[PDB]
Amino acid sequence: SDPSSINGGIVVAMTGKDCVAIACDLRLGSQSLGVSNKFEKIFHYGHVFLGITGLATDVTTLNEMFRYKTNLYKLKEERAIEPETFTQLVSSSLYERRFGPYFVGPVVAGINSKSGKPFIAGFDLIGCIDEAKDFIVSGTASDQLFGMCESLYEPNLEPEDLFETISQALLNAADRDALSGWGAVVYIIKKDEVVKRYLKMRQD
Amino acid sequence: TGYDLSNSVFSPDGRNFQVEYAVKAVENGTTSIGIKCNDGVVFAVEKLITSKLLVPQKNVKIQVVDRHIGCVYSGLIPDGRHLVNRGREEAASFKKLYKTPIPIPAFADRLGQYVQAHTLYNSVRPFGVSTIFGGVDKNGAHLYMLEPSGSYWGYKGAATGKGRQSAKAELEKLVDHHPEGLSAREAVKQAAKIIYLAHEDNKEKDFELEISWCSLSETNGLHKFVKGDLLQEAIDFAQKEIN
Amino acid sequence: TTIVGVKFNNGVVIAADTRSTQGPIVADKNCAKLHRISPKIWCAGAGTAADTEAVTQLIGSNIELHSLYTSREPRVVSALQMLKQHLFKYQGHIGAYLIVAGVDPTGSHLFSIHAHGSTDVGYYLSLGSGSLAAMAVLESHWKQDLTKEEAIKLASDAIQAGIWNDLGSGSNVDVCVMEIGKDAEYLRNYLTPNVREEKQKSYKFPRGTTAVLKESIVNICD
Amino acid sequence: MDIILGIRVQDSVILASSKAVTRGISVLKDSDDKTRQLSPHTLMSFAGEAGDTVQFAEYIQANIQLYSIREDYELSPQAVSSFVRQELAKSIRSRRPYQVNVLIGGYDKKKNKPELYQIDYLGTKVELPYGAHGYSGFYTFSLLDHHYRPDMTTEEGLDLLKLCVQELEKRMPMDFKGVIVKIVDKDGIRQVDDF
Amino acid sequence: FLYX
Amino acid sequence: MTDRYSFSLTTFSPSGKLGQIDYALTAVKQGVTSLGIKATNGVVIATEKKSSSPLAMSETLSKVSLLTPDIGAVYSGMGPDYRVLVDKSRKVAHTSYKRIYGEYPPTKLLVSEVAKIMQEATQSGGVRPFGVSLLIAGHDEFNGFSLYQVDPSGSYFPWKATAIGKGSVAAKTFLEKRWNDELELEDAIHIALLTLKESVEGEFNGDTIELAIIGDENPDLLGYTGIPTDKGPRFRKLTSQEINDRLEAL
Amino acid sequence: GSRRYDSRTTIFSPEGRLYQVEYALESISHAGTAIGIMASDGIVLAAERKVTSTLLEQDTSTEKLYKLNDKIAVAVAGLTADAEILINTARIHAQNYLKTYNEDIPVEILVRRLSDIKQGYTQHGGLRPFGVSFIYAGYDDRYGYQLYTSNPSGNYTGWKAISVGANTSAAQTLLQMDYKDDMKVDDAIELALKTLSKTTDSSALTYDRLEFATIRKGANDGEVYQKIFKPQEIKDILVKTGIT
Amino acid sequence: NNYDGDTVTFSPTGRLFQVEYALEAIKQGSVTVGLRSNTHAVLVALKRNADELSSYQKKIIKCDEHMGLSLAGLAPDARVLSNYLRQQCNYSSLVFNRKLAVERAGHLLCDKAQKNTQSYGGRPYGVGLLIIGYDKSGAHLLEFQPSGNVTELYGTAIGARSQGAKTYLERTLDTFIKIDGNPDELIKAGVEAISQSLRDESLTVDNLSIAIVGKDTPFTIYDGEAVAKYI
Amino acid sequence: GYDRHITIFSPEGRLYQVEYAFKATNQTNINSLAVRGKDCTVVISQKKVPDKLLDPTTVSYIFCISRTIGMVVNGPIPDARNAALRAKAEAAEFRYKYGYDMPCDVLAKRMANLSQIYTQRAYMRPLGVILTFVSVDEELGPSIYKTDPAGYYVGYKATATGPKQQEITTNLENHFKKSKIDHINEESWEKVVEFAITHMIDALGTEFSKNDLEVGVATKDKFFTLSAENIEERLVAIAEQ
Amino acid sequence: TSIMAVTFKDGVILGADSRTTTGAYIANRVTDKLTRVHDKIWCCRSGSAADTQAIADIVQYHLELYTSQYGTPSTETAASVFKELCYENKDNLTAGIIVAGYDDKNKGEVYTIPLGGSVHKLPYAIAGSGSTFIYGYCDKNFRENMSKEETVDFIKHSLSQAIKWDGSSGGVIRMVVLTAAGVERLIFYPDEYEQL
Ligand SMILES: [Cl-]
Ligand SMILES: [Mg+2]
Ligand SMILES: [Mg+2]
Repeated sequence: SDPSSINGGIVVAMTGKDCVAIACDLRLGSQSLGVSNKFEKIFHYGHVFLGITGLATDVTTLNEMFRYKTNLYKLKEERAIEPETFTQLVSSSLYERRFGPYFVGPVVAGINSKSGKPFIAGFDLIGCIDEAKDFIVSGTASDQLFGMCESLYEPNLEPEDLFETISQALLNAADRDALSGWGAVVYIIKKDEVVKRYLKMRQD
Repeated sequence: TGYDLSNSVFSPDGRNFQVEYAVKAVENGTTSIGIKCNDGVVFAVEKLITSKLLVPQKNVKIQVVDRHIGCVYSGLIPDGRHLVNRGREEAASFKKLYKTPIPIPAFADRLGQYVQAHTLYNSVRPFGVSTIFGGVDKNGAHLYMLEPSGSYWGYKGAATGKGRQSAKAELEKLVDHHPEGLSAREAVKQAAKIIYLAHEDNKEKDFELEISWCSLSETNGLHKFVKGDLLQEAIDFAQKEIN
Repeated sequence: TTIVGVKFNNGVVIAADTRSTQGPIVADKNCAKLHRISPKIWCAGAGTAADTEAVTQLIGSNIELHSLYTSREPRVVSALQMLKQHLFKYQGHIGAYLIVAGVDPTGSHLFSIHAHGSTDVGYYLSLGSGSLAAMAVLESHWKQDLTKEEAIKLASDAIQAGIWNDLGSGSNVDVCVMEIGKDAEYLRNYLTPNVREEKQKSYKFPRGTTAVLKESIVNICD
Repeated sequence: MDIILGIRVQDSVILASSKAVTRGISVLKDSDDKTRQLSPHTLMSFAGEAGDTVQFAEYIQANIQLYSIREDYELSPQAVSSFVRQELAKSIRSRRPYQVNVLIGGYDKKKNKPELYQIDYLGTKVELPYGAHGYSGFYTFSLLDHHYRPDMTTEEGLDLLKLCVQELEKRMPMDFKGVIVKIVDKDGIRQVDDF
Repeated sequence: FLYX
Repeated sequence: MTDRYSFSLTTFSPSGKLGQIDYALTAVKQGVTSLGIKATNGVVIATEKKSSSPLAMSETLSKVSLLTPDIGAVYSGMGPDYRVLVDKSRKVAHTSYKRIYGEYPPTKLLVSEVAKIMQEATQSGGVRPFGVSLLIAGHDEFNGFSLYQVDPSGSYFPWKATAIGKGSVAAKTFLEKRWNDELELEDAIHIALLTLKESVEGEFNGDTIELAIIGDENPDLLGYTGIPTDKGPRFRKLTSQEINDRLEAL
Repeated sequence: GSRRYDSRTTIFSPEGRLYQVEYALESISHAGTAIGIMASDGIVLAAERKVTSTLLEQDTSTEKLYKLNDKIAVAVAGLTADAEILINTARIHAQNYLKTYNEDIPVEILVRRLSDIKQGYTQHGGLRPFGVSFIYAGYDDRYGYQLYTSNPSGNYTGWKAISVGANTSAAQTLLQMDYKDDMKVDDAIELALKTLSKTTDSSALTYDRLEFATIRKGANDGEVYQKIFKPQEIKDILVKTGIT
Repeated sequence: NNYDGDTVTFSPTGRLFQVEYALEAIKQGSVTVGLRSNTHAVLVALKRNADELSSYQKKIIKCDEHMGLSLAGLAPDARVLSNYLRQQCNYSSLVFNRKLAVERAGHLLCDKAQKNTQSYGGRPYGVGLLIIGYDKSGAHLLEFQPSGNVTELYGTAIGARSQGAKTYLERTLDTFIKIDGNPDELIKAGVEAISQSLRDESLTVDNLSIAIVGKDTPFTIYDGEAVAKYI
Repeated sequence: GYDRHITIFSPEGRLYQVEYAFKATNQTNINSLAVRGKDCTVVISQKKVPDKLLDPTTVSYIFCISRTIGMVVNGPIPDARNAALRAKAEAAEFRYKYGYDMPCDVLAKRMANLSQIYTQRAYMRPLGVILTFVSVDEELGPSIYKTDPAGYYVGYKATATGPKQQEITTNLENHFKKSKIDHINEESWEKVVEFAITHMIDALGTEFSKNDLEVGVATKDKFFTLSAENIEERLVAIAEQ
Repeated sequence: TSIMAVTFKDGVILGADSRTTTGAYIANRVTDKLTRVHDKIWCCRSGSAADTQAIADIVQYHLELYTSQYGTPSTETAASVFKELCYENKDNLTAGIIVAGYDDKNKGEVYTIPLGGSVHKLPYAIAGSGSTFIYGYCDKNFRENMSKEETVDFIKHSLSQAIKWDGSSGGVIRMVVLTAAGVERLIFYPDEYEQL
């Protein structure tokens, strides 16, 4: 009965040269029992990408909540929300439920359309912002991901190289965690094109 | 026009006609007076004996607040009772928090702010009473008179009701003739006389005299009613002066 | 965490470490724990990271509105009073331990706020897990009538004591100097004595190393 | 309550639901239908806490029936599942949450596709080819992983379901008194009377 | 959550 | 007791007029002339400081108010109504935007929030409309410089340049002749002072004229250094001295 | 008490009319004309700006045409401020529906709820009604392209082509004359402008006094695109039809 | 005229017309007489019927074992005020194990009636009450008017032609006050008093309503054949 | 014409209830005057006690709001005391919340904002009072800030209020034309009080005894009113010059 | 914590240590546990620092607002306000406060308010953890109508012992003198009081 480790799952985001990458596993389980191998944890609102680990009912609820909020934002602002602004909206929204929180580990990723700067950010469950140049990690294999990212990562990787680094970081971390894996998805995000790749990984 | 139909409405003069109309209800009422003395205050009131069927001494109009304040009023008697009920709540909450019994100036503003509040809205009627009240606190004796508008001042002597001009004229003479001060026992006898003299403006029905007093020496700073020998002594003094 | 405040003759200086941790793991290697309440009122936070940011942001907002309403530059005692009344209301459930410092028309000020709503006054203060390491240095070296350059040295030395000796503290030293009659200067990453040594090897993978099942273009446009 | 299974095949969704209602050391009933029809082409099976199960099922049924009258239109299985999930998502942070786990088997008339949704009492929704709730999954999922094919007919789906019920009757500790089976397709909802 |  | 006025004091007349809005606009007409001119690289908002008494210190009374670091407001009509609107406008910029997005609202959205407050006084129970028209000048990263008028009704229009109050008819005709789409901020300030002289009768100097700009970022006015992204407020109130300098080359 | 000053906004005339609804409609009849024309392959929204000034910023302006979601837009006639209150409510109602059902709100449901809000102000609360008429132009996968109008009464009806605001009598006669069912969007665009051009109280119809929008399936394959026309785009479409 | 729209408005001469109109409702009401000695207090009420087929409107209500009133005017308002008195009498018993003083009863009615004369929306009570009771200070009779004015009397009468009974009691004052330890003789004096307020009609068996409270007598009402003794 | 009964606009865009509240200001027939020294702010008001039965010590239109702030009222005493109590409550709360003494100008704005609400909200009438706030602010120095029923407020070099306000105003105007400064160039508050009384005597054209005047004085860290003997001492000084 | 109030001939004297401890660590070694609620009404704070600070702030506001309306409050009035807060919120407060003030009529007065929220008017009071060790000493040594210098010595010697034995008490001895003359702050350093 630890909400953050019932369903299991991982998200990792990395920055490259004029690009960002966000990746997640596909497992949704009920403790030992694997239930779904299609449960994607990465969403997007325009060009801003959000990955959410933790309790799956809250992952779904927050996605629906941020879609709701980014839609009203766009109608009133007459423009798509930027990653830096969305990061603040996520933080505000999570801390609004400070004494009854969503059991989640969200990760914002995207490129500012005006400045062209790669941006990634992670949050705790109460909504504290963790901004990083290099990488953000989240989920049941966060320890493993921290170990993989910290050793594998190097700055200013090209989109095609960054893909290999983030993919090997997720895969090898997921294989040392019981509640993570069962398939993976990697988003490679450039200024005005986004490639989405499904990885082949061991299914145990 | 139509400026007088609603409370809290300014006329082009800058007047609240509904408050001035409430004053007419006070002017219509029986005579009530207050006399500030050396170490306390004395209250007296005219009680019109409408019928022989009225039980003497058993329709008390003067009211006590806390244990040290006396209140008397002319006009709509129920409105007066409502104001005293409020005064008792204000005095209780003051004692509860600050331990000390409420000072008279403090108490005066508690009524003043409340009566003034009934001139701020068209959903309430102004008070149909001028209230003469006071007592003894740590700073000595205080007499006050409060009007429908929420206007109140400290007084040496106060009078309101149908015989106010008669009573005021008689009060002004006491202030002039006793600059050093009037004693508590003297003020009780003068209070009786002034009610009897002010009864000339209400002389169709004969009346019943009622006197109370707070005095640091005589009543030990507490509010008490003047009854028995002291009351009959004051009545006899007043009866002698009219003749 | 290691946050300290030091008072000098013409101002106050606050410094903090740059390490944020979840359990024994380091979440943020270089996180700024110095917050702007107002242009000349700055605050260093320890305890629940989310709580310190949120409470600082909320009061920072209410101080700006108060400044506009009164047509006056905000005072440190206003920020302190608003903070400690808010923290007290929540009976310590908001885990914000702050060192509040700034300059205002009244002069230079240095306070500390605890989650339960208690406040301290001092010429030198230290909060967080590394406070005992920092306070040891402050107690050893602090004196009356410090200069600006001495106060910065003492403050950064007290943070360093935390960085080395406390496991909770590490990485870099952030400093903010609030001097009277001058703009406050925020010295982010004033000291970076924990630079990562060159790795023995590049782990840049040969392209195609990762096995891929599917590719697709994602539509971000309307 | 205990055993509720669901198998989406080519042209239909099949919901199996145990008939036993046990309280203490007494099987009170052996013919209980743990399902409500939400709309002509949408069926919901439910299992969990006593009282909560039926109270929740009927509440959802009423809301979907109200929508159907108001708009003179049947809500898609996707739309109904999303509505049900949100109700459970609200419920879990209530004073007393609904401890009800559901399978929603529906036929989308606009897409001409069967759809099976597995939603737990937390409000965790997933679209699956086959689903189960409680201990049933620990046996049936591995069995279906092996024997299930996506292009199976309704008759093949029922044989695959019989294989699940047989395995559960062999290895499950408790006597769940067999299952009521129902098929959701383009022609609506009908019950298999002999299983 | 995180601490400092 | 209690607010028994839970019904509208603004209703439609048979003709279709909303009396209390029309009468609020009449109150704005009586109000002192204020104007706004939009340049390529900034905005200027100006108004006469009608002194109630020569003993009164007209510096204490601010007709031109900062709402955000990058937004300013001026009015014509009833000053008290304006003052409470500025208080509400400043707070709503925080509560409904900055406390959510961690940045100040763009001009059009803050204007929209002010308009909403003034619209509610037009329909809510037991209240009269606000007796003011606002001119709100502001800058934001994605819209650039903008100027908006807000009427008692809650209606707002964007302007290149306009005037409101006493001599608005004559002031608008004057601005039409002088305004072009290539005006630099200094040229717009020059025209603002020319236009305002026509409506002003008595003294015309930096002490009787209140003028503010939305221009370049002012790092000197920020109050701190160290954060490169924070470059200071674009709103700046011209000093009594700065106005008098430009009145010599008039 | 306060009874003396109560207009009684929600009562019947002896004839059985709602005074405040009738007077709100009289208010809207003086507002700039707004036209909606529904074609087989899209909807046109045209609206005449109220007597424009030469110094009004035209490009960064929104008076008449507002976006409710990606599939629905409205043309406004009446008090702009009143309209914006109802638009923000409509925008939220659309997102509430999406959050609940994971499907974009059907047009009629959004229109009914907004109309039901207006109805409330005529029956209870003792407040003045919203001095606003809407033309709802939207698309859903049930009914396809739909035009609606709502008015202060809270009554709504569906249309093929409709006008609200000023000179609706003259505008509706001209639409009823030249409209037909097999009409294309580009034809509807021309009709909309020709109607405004004749019914306008102005000397000549120009780009700076017009707001224009189309809801086509003119995007790439089975998806709807909203186009709120830019000043230069209105200038081009006005020359293309030969009005200027 | 222009100043009788509601109770919150004073007239130019300082009158409350809504309170005066409420007072008028009492004058229209059927006569009821109150009188007491030192040992007993008596209510005598002339009950009124709609017609010969109708019952006679019950005028007398019991508040406690030692207190009760008679009414003249709006009977529903009398029910509200009597119910309030029952609660205040009952509160005194449960909390303080103390019978409520008849004087306090009057003060509580006065303050309840007053609040209705100073607030918008409300209306004055449209009924007069004669409260009798026996407490720790002997027998009592009160006259309540909906203006808020409560008066302690030896005897009185309210309703239509009440002036007849009130004049009689004013003459008889010295006689009936000293009817001590004799219930039947005090009632006779009350029945003779109400007879002075009769025109064309006389006191019958289902017409007359008598109540009594005293030293060793709980508040008890007499109707029907029980009052035949006194005709 | 019910647009004259409550605070809603007349056809010509006026609030008649605000205008009539202004006329209520002069109902007391009392003239007040405020001037600033270097170190102090002095406020003086006429004291008329017509009734001989009145206790003259209790007759006051000057109030001690906080330790630092003083307030004089032109208008009826009930509304005056209403305004005084609120101002005291506001000044106390400000100190508790924000940890420093409420400035004179900030209290004036707060009371003016309250006054504004009564002109916009129907159920509340405006108070028939003009509030003149005086202090020695720790930032701005000697301060005079005045509030009216309209909800208007502004700072003053000096000010006058009452029936014969215009005569006092022009008298003060002519002095500041001559002196060429924003204040009374005087060291002691005693002489600033003497100036205030002297210029009121010249403007009104009446002589004052000790019981005809009421004086308030604001210095740094306290505001205080002068007793009859304090004023009498002051009147003697003027006479002997 | 070690605090005490002593009533002497010319008024009252408040005395306290300066040590605030979290567990066995000293958070502040220069705390000012003597706080002003009015010009000549002061209190001594023991228990939860957060709770005692919050209470003290509320009373100062109450007595400031009291002064605006009714002039200077009595020391009894101040103690009554303290009691009202402490008694009504006894479930959520850990605060032992000694209220000490100087009237001109009543002279020096000391009221002690323990955890319960009860009020006890005494010739002198002691409270806080350190007090336990000096009940014997203070009882044997206290006399009524002492001089200023005697009362300062009595407090200095008393708190000196309290500090010597109590781990939770230490630092400097602060004192505040309340007389008709005015308000005088005194401080005494370890190097003096330790070797008494
Ligand atoms: Cl305010
Ligand atoms: Mg496995
Ligand atoms: Mg599940």
